[PDB]
Amino acid sequence: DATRISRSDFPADFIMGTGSSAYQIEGGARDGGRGPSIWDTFTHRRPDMIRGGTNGDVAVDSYHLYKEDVNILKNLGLDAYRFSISWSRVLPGGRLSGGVNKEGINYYNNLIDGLLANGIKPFVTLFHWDVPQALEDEYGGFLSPRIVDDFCEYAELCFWEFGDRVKHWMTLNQPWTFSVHGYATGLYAPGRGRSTGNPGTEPYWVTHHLLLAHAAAVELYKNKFQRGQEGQIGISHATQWMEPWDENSASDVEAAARALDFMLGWFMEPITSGDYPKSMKKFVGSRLPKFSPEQSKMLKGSYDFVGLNYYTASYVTNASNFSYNTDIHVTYETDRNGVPIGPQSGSDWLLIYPEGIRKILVYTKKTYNVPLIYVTENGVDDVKNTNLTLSEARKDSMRLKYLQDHIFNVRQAMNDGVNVKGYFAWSLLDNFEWGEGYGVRFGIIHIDYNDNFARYPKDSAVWLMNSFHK
Amino acid sequence: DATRISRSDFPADFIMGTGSSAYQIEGGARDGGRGPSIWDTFTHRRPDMIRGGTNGDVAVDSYHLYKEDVNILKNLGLDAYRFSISWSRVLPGGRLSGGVNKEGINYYNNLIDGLLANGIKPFVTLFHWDVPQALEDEYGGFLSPRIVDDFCEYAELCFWEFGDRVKHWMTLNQPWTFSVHGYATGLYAPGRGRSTGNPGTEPYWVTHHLLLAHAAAVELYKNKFQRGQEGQIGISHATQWMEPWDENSASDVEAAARALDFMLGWFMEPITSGDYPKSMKKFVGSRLPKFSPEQSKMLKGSYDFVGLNYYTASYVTNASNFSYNTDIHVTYETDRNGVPIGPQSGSDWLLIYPEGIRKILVYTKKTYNVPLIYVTENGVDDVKNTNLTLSEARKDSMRLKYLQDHIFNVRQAMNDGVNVKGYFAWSLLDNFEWGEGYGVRFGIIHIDYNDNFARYPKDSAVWLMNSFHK
Amino acid sequence: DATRISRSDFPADFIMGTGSSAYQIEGGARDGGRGPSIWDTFTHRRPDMIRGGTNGDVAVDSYHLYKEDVNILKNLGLDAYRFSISWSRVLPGGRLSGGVNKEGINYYNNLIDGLLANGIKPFVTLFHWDVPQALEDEYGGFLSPRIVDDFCEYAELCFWEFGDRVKHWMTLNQPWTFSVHGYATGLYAPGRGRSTGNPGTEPYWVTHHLLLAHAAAVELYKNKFQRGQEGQIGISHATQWMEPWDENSASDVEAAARALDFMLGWFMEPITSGDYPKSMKKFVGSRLPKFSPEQSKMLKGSYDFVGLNYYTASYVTNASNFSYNTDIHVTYETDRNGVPIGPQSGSDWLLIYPEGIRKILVYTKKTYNVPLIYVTENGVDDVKNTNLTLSEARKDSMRLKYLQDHIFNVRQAMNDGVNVKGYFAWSLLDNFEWGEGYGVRFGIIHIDYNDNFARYPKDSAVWLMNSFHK
Ligand SMILES: C=C[C@H]1[C@H](O[C@@H]2O[C@H](CO)[C@@H](O)[C@H](O)[C@H]2O)OC=C(C(=O)OC)[C@H]1CC=O
Ligand SMILES: C=C[C@H]1[C@H](O[C@@H]2O[C@H](CO)[C@@H](O)[C@H](O)[C@H]2O)OC=C(C(=O)OC)[C@H]1CC=O
Ligand SMILES: C=C[C@H]1[C@H](O[C@@H]2O[C@H](CO)[C@@H](O)[C@H](O)[C@H]2O)OC=C(C(=O)OC)[C@H]1CC=O
Ligand SMILES: [Cl-]
Ligand SMILES: [Cl-]
Ligand SMILES: [Cl-]
Repeated sequence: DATRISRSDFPADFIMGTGSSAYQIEGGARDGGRGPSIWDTFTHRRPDMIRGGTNGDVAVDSYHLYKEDVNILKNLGLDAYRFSISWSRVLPGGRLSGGVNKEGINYYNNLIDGLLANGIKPFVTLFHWDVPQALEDEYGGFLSPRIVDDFCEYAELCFWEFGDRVKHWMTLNQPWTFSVHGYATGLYAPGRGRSTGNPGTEPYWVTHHLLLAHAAAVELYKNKFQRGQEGQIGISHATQWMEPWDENSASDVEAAARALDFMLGWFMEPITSGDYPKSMKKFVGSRLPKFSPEQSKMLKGSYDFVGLNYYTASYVTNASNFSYNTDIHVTYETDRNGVPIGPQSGSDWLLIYPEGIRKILVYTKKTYNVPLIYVTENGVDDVKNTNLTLSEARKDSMRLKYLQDHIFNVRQAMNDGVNVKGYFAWSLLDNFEWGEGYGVRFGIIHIDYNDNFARYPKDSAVWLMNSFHK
Repeated sequence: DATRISRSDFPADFIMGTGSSAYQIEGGARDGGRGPSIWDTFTHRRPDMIRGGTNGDVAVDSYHLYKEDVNILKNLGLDAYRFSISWSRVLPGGRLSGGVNKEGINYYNNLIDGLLANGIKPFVTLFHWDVPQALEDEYGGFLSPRIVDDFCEYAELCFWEFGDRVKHWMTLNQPWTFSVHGYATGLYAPGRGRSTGNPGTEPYWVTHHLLLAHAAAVELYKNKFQRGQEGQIGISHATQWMEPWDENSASDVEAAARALDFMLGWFMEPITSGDYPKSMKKFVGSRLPKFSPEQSKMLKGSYDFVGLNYYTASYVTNASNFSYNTDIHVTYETDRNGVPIGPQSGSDWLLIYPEGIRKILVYTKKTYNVPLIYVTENGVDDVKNTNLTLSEARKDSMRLKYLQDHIFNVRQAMNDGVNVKGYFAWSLLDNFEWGEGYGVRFGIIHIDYNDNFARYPKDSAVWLMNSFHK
Repeated sequence: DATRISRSDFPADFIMGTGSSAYQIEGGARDGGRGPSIWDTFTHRRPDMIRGGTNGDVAVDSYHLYKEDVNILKNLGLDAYRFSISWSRVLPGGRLSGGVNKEGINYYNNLIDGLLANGIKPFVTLFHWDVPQALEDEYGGFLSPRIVDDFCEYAELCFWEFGDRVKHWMTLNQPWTFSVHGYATGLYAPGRGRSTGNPGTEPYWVTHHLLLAHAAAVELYKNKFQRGQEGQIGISHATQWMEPWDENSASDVEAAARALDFMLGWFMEPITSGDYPKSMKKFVGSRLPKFSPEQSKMLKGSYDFVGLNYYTASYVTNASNFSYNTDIHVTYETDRNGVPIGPQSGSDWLLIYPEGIRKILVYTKKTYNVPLIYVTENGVDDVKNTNLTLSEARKDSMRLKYLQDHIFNVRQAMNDGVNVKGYFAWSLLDNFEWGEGYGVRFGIIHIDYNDNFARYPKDSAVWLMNSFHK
């Protein structure tokens, strides 16, 4: 049973942790010499696109309050903390000739030594959507294949400055979301595809360039750093469990496999076999870029581990100019007869379905044969409500149950044979939630926006410490 | 023509300034030894009563940023600035035995010296609704008449500490509003009037205690300080022009004059002749307290100048257990025959009626025969809109026009023989707006809540500087 | 005689001074939150275009050493100092929504109070080529007419922050050089015209937009600031004396008038009469933009004074796809029979011809009828020589004679009837000289690049103090 799950149900080397990303927590957007990212410009030029018209200029101020975040982490007692570096903080002009920012480097070094002083292992992500405005403006950012070399320079700086203490790297986090909402729906930065954007072509190019940036950085680590620093490198993917609306309709079963193909296979097959998935070549056809054979050779097996981010699940059925959305030829169902696949969380797109994580995990292992997996993101948001006082606000039973059920399911997946090495809840703190602004709370630590972002643990944090301390 | 109005249309001694109140701008609610006010407890225990569930903990942080505000005021170039002292900042327990807070005193001395170093005269208000919670919890704040002595100790403290530099004092600002929304409607702190409250009685006791508090303090200043410090003391009243729905119906001319009595007369009659107005005694009867004759003797003439606050206007006509609102026996109407008395501003209760200020001014001199008047508040809010970028947000055309029109009308009232010595715009900064939270913007200085409350002047400020500098 | 010229040869109100521009002296390119200008990017991306491949990242560090520069200015004893603000220092994203940089504002306030503490009048230039990279990248900077509104926002900030102490403003300095070398020759930033650039069209558009930016800012000052702040506003133009190769050839005489038309008339006629000069309409024809009539009304008489920058002179004769260079249809001669118009300075393009300044001054007064003139730039560079020790290096007799002869000629122009109100030597310090890097020294104060930019006065500085002190 789930409510009894605890650290002793897992192997000794298993790792528990929490996470954040730079733009959602740091603030200090124009402090310590940081240059602007595309999220800075998007939130400031297109405030109508953000709930409340807000931005992450200050966010929850971890730039200044990191000593406090570290204390929280020490009190929480878990093994590891996942965070990302802001590219334009260390390189404000995105490329080397734009200047190297010592002060931004000093910030991450302080954060990292702080965590190590306290027995907390840092897991570091190079990239979480925050493309330096300078590169976006000079050559369209990830639209251009120039992005691959600049990203490499960026990565080499990080390995050089931090790699003596950081032993666990990830190139990208959730590239799917960046591609799709950046270039297909236009809801996220840079906000294209609603020249001006083409949901039919751009997403495929962006993704193509993401994968090459990732493979080049991995080759760079492996050939120039791994032997001296002895770390490991990988990548983190968005996933959603895709379930056949009708378990009988072989048509529905294939729609579900195709949906997986277009979300996770899009990224996973290239680093497994060096190529896009069959179904995408078929349905996308000539709008889908091709890898030179030496590229395929670089991509193939370009990782030491893979992380999966899981939130929700869905029923899939077949569908009946172009765009990524329509190329998939599926339709999404939440109800199987006015019977929802699971209950709503605070967000109407997030339906709670614990077994989804067990299935995605088993599927990933079987389909792609990954030797080593971490769950790098998993969590839920509180029902919105500005009426509660802190004693009420902090009682987050839904999240508490959500975490138990999902962690229990991760344990199942390991019995099923999947080599899962760790699990990170998302997120540490309530923070900036992109298009949703500050209205949506994902943190195990509450934040009081009315009082300098005072931090206070929620019952889930207390529970994680008690059940998983070490 | 209003758009041409400028300093040279006024006598040389005429004073121009802006204003704030402590709880709306300061923040530092628990910093530097401040104790809690009733507004602190209200917003924190009843967040459902505030748009957004927000409070004044940080507000716009003038507590830490007061140097910038002073620099803004120097650039603005007007003669004077009107602010209030937070009672529970200088005396955290409200009464002397609660402790005298040196840091609180030091803050105001720093503020006052900065203003004077820059040639800006301070006009200081002892009280603006922020009753120390300790006095509220010990004896019901302004319900009890103990409040009069405590208020007196508070006042003496301020005169002794600051009276060498501050030469213009006001005991209270907007007491009407405190009484009515505090104890009749129960929308503002302490939030009483559905013991749990009683809109039939408490409002009248509260007003009774407010006036005795004001009179005690004026006797104190006048007997013990005035000769040595040579300052002046006064008080500041809420006003709203009241127009007879039908200029003819001599019964409407009556509903109007009765609406005046119940708003402005309720406070001005006592300091004029020592008693409440007839209309009020008749309709309220025995629920309305009496003044001992020594009290009447103390109240009568208790001021060196009066300040009027004016925002809007209304049509009044006659009406059809007990409650202040029903005791008035009037109904308010916004239009004659589908025509609004004036256009809306960002706020639906605020209709723009420049002529009301001329009228209110003339009425006041005529009915109560005040020899010296200041307009202590007058301003309007922006239309809410989180979609605008700063260069759009700062074009505050409506405010600019509103200021010009009201200032023009004040100038007319002077031609009519009313002796006005100055006018203060409300308010200097966008800030906390009580039940409205941060959603409503009254500042001539824009405030960016996403980025540490960055301040930036609106066109109204630039126009004030250019048209009234000296 | 020239060598005897001194302050007593001039009227009492006459003003003497020195000058610099932001990018040439400040450094601190990425300090205190400054954003990049087009000169940052040009020098860093195209180092081959700068002698030595250097840039102004540190320059002569006046950002950090300004207290020392102020001491020098105090020792030098002249009335005034001319400097420019770095647009992207106060607005790092060029437009308001890119963030207002308090720290950059604080720097100029410190500089300005420093100068005022010492009896030195500040003359301030809004713009000296340093276009914020953000605006160049978003919409092509001065190619787009969007530049006019952003430039206005920028100007309003400056007037608001500094206008209480700065009483003498200039919108642009040397716009000619910016247009021509930015867009016709491509030698300076942004380096176009060698899409990709069109020397035939772009220079004319850039210039057109410069003039509108200037006229809008002047309208802004005059309508919204001048009455409260009581300052004055103007602009500074490049000039070169143009002399008929053959004093007889009426053909040569017209070539000279046409050359003046294309250098100085290009800017001067629009603010005099509201239109470009006749000769340019003729030779440029339909490639020359046109002013709407309300634009002409804005431009006409848009200045309180004009400053002229004079360095050298030339002989002009007639010439025999498109480009600004060829549109002029003149040829430049330095020799009148192997007899050079004047001797070389350290730069082969700079030929010393003192009477040139007297003629340009008289010509400007007669042709355009300007009531009030300042010479805002005038000076010469030392022969390059890295072999001299400081005692030798500082003996700058050529500059000393250059200054005497030119100042003498300014005095002549005033006898000739021109109302000249002041004269500023260029420059205060040796500094970054654009395409020439650090190899070229224009300062009256020597700089030691080998030793933290130690400052040391040259004989010319000593002479100016002695002869013009006050
Ligand atoms: C909405 C954003 C992403 C989400 O991106 C994550 O959202 C979190 C909450 O806003 C963020 O805190 C986090 O940065 C991001 O990984 O990742 C998962 C999604 C999903 O549908 O499940 C598969 C997407 C939501 C779908 O509409
Ligand atoms: C709503 C608050 C007060 C208002 O009180 C002022 O409100 C400002 C805006 O919220 C405040 O910033 C300020 O503290 C206060 O003086 O003063 C005038 C009112 C009126 O009806 O016209 C006479 C009241 C509004 C009536 O419903
Ligand atoms: C070379 C740059 C400009 C020069 O620009 C000035 O050059 C100085 C020396 O490099 C600079 O310090 C200064 O910024 C600038 O005003 O202004 C005058 C020129 C001229 O030919 O005389 C009319 C130009 C030189 C001609 O080739
Ligand atoms: Cl580079
Ligand atoms: Cl006491
Ligand atoms: Cl803007």
